Amino acid sequence: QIPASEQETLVRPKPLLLKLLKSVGAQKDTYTMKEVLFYLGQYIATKRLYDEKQQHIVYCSNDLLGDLFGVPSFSVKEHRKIYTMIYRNLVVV
Amino acid sequence: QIPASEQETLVRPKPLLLKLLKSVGAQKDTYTMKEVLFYLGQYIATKRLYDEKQQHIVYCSNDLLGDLFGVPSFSVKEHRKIYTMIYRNLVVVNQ
Amino acid sequence: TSFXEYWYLLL
Amino acid sequence: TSFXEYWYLLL
Repeated sequence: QIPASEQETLVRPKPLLLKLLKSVGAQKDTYTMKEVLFYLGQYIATKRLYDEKQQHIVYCSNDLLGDLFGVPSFSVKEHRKIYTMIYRNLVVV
Repeated sequence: QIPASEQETLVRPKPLLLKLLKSVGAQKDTYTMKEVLFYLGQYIATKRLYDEKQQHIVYCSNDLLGDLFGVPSFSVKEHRKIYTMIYRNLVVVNQ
Repeated sequence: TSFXEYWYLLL
Repeated sequence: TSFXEYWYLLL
């Protein structure tokens, strides 16, 4: 898991990520990293981007998320890569 | 707030609940309570049944979830009520 | 608060 | 394993 201390960081999502978060009802311009992770997980479930059989696989080549991360797909098991990909779309307050 | 002991309690979902779980990729007859809550949470998000503005509100009158819970809507804040509705739709193994 | 956090708090 | 558990294990 992402450490607790790394999730309490106050962050400002960049335009594209901000658009993504607000598309599932996120309200604000600033979030804790924890909140970003809540809404991003929610987003993926809501758009049904997870593979039905192997549900750690997220297919985003036809989604805003794929443009955001710049990959056709990724695995939720790749904790470091997701951390990195998320952080490219954030600025710390 | 399901206790740590209760999280790992093994359960067998009744037919309607099992149908719901399998509709979002669950593929067995026996689950822990934790797993049921995982898939159920996933289901609600996948079907977009939560109010976008106040996301504790779940609408389900025209959904399979409403049939098995027996309610037209509920709040995620109603922890006791949800547990009660979930336990009505499963049998605890060896009870 | 997201539906994901509310349900998380319910778990 | 559900996509909800995988992401939960990332959180």
